[PDB]
Amino acid sequence: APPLPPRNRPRL
Amino acid sequence: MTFVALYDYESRTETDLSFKKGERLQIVNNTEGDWWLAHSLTTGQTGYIPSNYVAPSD
Repeated sequence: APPLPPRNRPRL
Repeated sequence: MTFVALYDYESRTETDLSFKKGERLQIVNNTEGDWWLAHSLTTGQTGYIPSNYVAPSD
Protein backbone atom coordinates (compact mmCIF):
# COMPACT_ATOMS: atom_id res chain seq x y z
CA ALA A 1 0.00 0.00 0.00
CA PRO A 2 1.10 3.63 -0.48
CA PRO A 3 3.11 5.41 2.20
CA LEU A 4 0.82 7.36 4.51
CA PRO A 5 1.28 11.12 4.31
CA PRO A 6 2.34 13.17 7.34
CA ARG A 7 -0.54 14.46 9.41
CA ASN A 8 -1.97 17.82 8.46
CA ARG A 9 -0.75 20.98 10.14
CA PRO A 10 -2.75 21.24 13.38
CA ARG A 11 -4.73 24.45 13.67
CA LEU A 12 -4.37 26.68 16.71
CA MET B 1 -18.51 13.89 -7.11
CA THR B 2 -17.88 10.90 -4.88
CA PHE B 3 -14.66 8.98 -4.34
CA VAL B 4 -13.88 5.28 -4.04
CA ALA B 5 -11.27 3.62 -1.85
CA LEU B 6 -8.42 1.93 -3.71
CA TYR B 7 -7.08 0.22 -0.56
CA ASP B 8 -8.41 -0.66 2.86
CA TYR B 9 -7.45 1.79 5.61
CA GLU B 10 -7.38 1.04 9.35
CA SER B 11 -7.71 4.11 11.58
CA ARG B 12 -4.56 5.20 13.37
CA THR B 13 -6.24 7.76 15.61
CA GLU B 14 -9.74 8.02 16.99
CA THR B 15 -10.99 10.59 14.50
CA ASP B 16 -9.71 8.79 11.44
CA LEU B 17 -12.22 6.96 9.27
CA SER B 18 -11.53 3.28 8.59
CA PHE B 19 -12.70 2.01 5.21
CA LYS B 20 -12.52 -0.86 2.74
CA LYS B 21 -11.40 -1.01 -0.86
CA GLY B 22 -14.41 -0.21 -3.06
CA GLU B 23 -16.16 1.87 -0.41
CA ARG B 24 -17.82 5.06 -1.67
CA LEU B 25 -16.86 8.21 0.19
CA GLN B 26 -18.05 11.82 0.15
CA ILE B 27 -15.18 14.26 0.59
CA VAL B 28 -16.34 16.88 3.10
CA ASN B 29 -13.13 18.85 3.65
CA ASN B 30 -10.03 18.75 1.48
CA THR B 31 -8.33 22.07 2.31
CA GLU B 32 -6.28 21.16 5.40
CA GLY B 33 -3.57 19.02 3.83
CA ASP B 34 -3.01 15.45 2.71
CA TRP B 35 -5.66 14.14 5.12
CA TRP B 36 -9.22 14.81 4.03
CA LEU B 37 -12.40 14.75 6.09
CA ALA B 38 -14.62 12.11 4.51
CA HIS B 39 -18.09 10.68 5.09
CA SER B 40 -18.68 7.07 4.16
CA LEU B 41 -21.82 6.65 2.11
CA THR B 42 -21.68 2.97 2.91
CA THR B 43 -21.26 3.05 6.71
CA GLY B 44 -22.37 6.61 7.52
CA GLN B 45 -19.27 7.31 9.60
CA THR B 46 -17.10 10.42 9.21
CA GLY B 47 -13.42 10.99 9.86
CA TYR B 48 -10.02 11.76 8.37
CA ILE B 49 -8.55 9.72 5.53
CA PRO B 50 -5.28 9.68 3.59
CA SER B 51 -6.09 11.31 0.25
CA ASN B 52 -3.71 9.03 -1.64
CA TYR B 53 -5.80 5.94 -0.76
CA VAL B 54 -8.89 7.08 -2.70
CA ALA B 55 -9.72 8.20 -6.25
CA PRO B 56 -12.56 10.07 -7.97
CA SER B 57 -15.50 7.85 -8.75
CA ASP B 58 -18.65 8.30 -10.81
